[PDB]
Amino acid sequence: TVFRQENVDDYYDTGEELGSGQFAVVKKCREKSTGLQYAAKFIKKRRTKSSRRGVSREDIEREVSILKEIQHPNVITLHEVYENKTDVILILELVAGGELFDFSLTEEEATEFLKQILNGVYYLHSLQIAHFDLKPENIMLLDRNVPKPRIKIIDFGLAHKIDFGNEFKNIFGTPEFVAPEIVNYEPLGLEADMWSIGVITYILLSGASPFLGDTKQETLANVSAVNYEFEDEYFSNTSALAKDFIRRLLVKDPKKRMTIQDSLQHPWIKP
Ligand SMILES: Oc1cc(O)cc(/C=C/c2ccc(O)cc2O)c1
Repeated sequence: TVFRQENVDDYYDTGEELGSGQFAVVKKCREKSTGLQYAAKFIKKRRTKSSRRGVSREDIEREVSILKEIQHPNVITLHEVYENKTDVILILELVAGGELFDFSLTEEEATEFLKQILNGVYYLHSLQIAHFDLKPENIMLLDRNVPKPRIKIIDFGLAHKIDFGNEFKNIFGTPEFVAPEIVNYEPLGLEADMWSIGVITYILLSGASPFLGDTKQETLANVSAVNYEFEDEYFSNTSALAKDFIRRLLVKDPKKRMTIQDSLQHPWIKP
C-alpha cells in the first residue's frame, strides 16, 4: 500500500518535539488548510532488504492498517499518512497532556485511569487487536491539569491482529512490562496485554515496578518465574480487592489469566 507522496511540509508546519525513539520521532504540527493541530510521527524506513536499521515496510503497513481501523475515545486516531524515500509520516491525533508515566495514586485515582485503559483495551480486544506494548509511556493524557484526566493509548508499533487466537512472532517489548509468553518466545495472544495491565496497576498503586531487576536479563528472568510480591511498605493501605485484581492478571498460564471482560466484571472495577 502506498501513501501520500507530496511533501508533508507543503501541508503542515511542525513545532515542538513531543517524543523520540529508536526509529521514530514525534513532532507537534499544524495543518495549513484548517489550522488544526496534530502529532506527526516520522518513522525511518529500511534502506535495504537485510538491514537492521529502520522499520520494515511490512511492519509499517501493519501499524497503519491497525490504526486505520480504530475509532474510540481512549485510543489515538490516525488522520493521514505521507511517505518519502526516507520516512513514513503518520499524522496522528494530538495528545498534549504527556505521559501517565511523567504524571503514588489513591485507589480512586488509579481506578479512574485504569477504567479508561480497560475500556480502550476492551475495544481493541473486541476487534482482535493485541497491542503488545502496553506500559505507562504509551498511556498519554489529553489534559494533565484536571482532577481526572482523559487518557489515550498510543504507539501501535507492535500491535497485531489475532485472527487465529494466537500469533507466533517475537515481540521485543520492554522487559518490565512483557508477559512470560513473550519472554519465553511462545505463541502470543490478547492475554499478553492483560498481564501488562497487571504490571501497570501494580505501579499505579505503589510507585514500584513488580519485576524490575538490576539488568534486563534479571527482569526477564523475574517475569518468567512470576517473581513478585506486594511489599507491605508500599501496599499497607491498599485494599485486598486491589491486590486480588493484580494477582489474577500476573498469572503465568495465559489461559488462567483474567481476560479483558473478566477485568471489567471484577469486584474492584465493577460499579
Ligand atoms: O499526540 C501524540 C503525542 C505523542 O507524544 C505521541 C503520539 C502518538 C505516538 C504513536 C501513536 C501511534 C502509533 O502507532 C505510534 C506512535 O508512536 C501522539
